[PDB]
Amino acid sequence: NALKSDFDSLRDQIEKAATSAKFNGVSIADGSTTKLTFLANSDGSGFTVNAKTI
Amino acid sequence: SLAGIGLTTTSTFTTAAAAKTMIGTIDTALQTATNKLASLGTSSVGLDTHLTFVG
Repeated sequence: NALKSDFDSLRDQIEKAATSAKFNGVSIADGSTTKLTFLANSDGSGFTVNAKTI
Repeated sequence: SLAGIGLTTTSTFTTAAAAKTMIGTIDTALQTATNKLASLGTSSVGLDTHLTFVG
């Protein structure tokens, strides 16, 4: 039971840590979106960063 | 004016994909505006030269 409680505590810690990794309301670690594209060129071309849900 | 360079007053973008085309629209507008202003400069130089000759 003690080991089970330790496991549960660590899992809840993981969830808390993962859900708070937001900057400006968007994140690449929660799984809310599939990718984020930033500006890469003066003509509108994009730099794509795929989302890595952790 | 806005209609002269193709900008069509009350022209905005409502999504993030409309601005992607507004970039090219404004590029074309700037190019054509610069062409027209170069022509106006040539006309002004011609007026000055002809005034000097007439005097």
